[PDB]
Amino acid sequence: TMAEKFRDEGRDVLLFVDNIYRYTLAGTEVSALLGRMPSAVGYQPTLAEEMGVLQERITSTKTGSITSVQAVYVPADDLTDPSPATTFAHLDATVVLSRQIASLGIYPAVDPLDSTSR
Amino acid sequence: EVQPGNVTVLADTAIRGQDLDEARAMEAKRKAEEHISSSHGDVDYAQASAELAKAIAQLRVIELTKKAM
Repeated sequence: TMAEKFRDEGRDVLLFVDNIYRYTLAGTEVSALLGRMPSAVGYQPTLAEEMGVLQERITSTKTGSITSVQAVYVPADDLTDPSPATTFAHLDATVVLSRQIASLGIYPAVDPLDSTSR
Repeated sequence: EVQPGNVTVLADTAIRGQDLDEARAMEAKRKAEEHISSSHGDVDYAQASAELAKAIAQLRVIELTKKAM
């Protein structure tokens, strides 16, 4: 909301989100108590909508632009888990870090066979 | 060669002479000018090598176990 206020004033803004995975994990925690049947790996049934209705308002527009960087945790290093998997579709540049490279001391541990940009 | 006690005959395995050794040498040149490589005769190795090549193919093991390398 703060970034959108700065955007609508006509400015251009930087928005950094320190771990967006915790926004859906906090939904998984609450989901079962809200009386909703579990889905694929225990995730809330509304995972893709909870994620889209956020990721959709963080965009540039004709009046002003938001540039963003989002850290996206990957549980158990599993890139096919539903939560990382449903996020790749919402980003233009995806930089995929990996443990099998960091444990060589090679930093930044970016995997060039998995990073990509529009 | 004959000696006081010993005698030894140093045979050789094929007919020798400037007539034949030269044909051998000319063939040895031709095969280097025109790159003629003969196959070895080892059928055992030729089988084992092929079974090993097929078994080791598209194995993708090092992607699967997270061995750094």
